[PDB]
Amino acid sequence: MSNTTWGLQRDITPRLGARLVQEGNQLHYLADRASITGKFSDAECPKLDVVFPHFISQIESMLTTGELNPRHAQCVTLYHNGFTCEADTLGSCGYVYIAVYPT
Repeated sequence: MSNTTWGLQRDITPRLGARLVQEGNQLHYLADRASITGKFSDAECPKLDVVFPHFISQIESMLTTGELNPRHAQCVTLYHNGFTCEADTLGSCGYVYIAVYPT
């Protein structure tokens, strides 16, 4: 599976899904768990690549403050340059599930 059960249940399309690995307060990207559902326009692609790293930092920052808790499932909605990102640990104590799509 390139997607995740949680990611397959998202509704908005197109979307970029990924399950990141949490080391301390650092989120690691794993391509084997990254996927695109639907399709982004040629214009959105480079744009999405620029906003992705910003969502990651936002999320790492939320794990430090506690807003995001590895032990408790709780979804958050983030924004950045016309894009939205839903992120949730699902209380996995090690993973952070995300979905990025146009607002």
